[PDB]
Amino acid sequence: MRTLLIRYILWRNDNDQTYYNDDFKKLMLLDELVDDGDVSTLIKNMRMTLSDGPLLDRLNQPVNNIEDAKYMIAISAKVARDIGERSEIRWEESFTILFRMIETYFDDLMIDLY
Amino acid sequence: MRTLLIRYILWRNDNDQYNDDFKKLMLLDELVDDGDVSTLIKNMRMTLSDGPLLDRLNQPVNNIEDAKYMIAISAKVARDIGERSEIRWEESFTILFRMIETYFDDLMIDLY
Repeated sequence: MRTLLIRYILWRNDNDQTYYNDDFKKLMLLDELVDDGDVSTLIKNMRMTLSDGPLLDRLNQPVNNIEDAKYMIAISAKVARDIGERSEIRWEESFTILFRMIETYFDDLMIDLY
Repeated sequence: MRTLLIRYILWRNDNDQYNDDFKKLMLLDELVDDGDVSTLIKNMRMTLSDGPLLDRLNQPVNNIEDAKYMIAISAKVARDIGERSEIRWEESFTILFRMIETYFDDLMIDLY
């Protein structure tokens, strides 16, 4: 699940068809869980501060259920999409936090998605 | 370069499936002796951890050739450890990129 998620988020950032996988379609359905106004706000702040800081702060918030985890995947995905490929983000730091929160739900997320 | 490298190492581990980019990166494999990888894999298995890999990656990088080796050692370990291996790859990337980040520009030039 770790690999698939790293791959999906990076793909959401550059949208390189060379690195596309069919398991991304199911993950993309989680986008409905995130309001675009929240993303707009988050992106604006990232740009305001010239950092991944605001993203990392959002990812550092508690995950108490699978729906919380699904949201975190989707917020990462939409931020990755909207921030642009030129964006010099140390993605591994975001993955560190994301997986620290969602890791436990991997098995159940695998079930819920496939 | 960060993205390409994350993609290459993960691909080396398990085959997602193809571009020219990975071909150039694969040429760096000659820099790493397979006996060193065999040893590293053996230790990882002995300890049931990425610990030995992380220890290798935490060693100093003083030139581009040092950086090229680190990419290749990561690649061959990724290959030889197997897909089933529950490795927190992001921790390896954290250390790898902490060492090699400065060389990204020159590595981009040297490879393409």
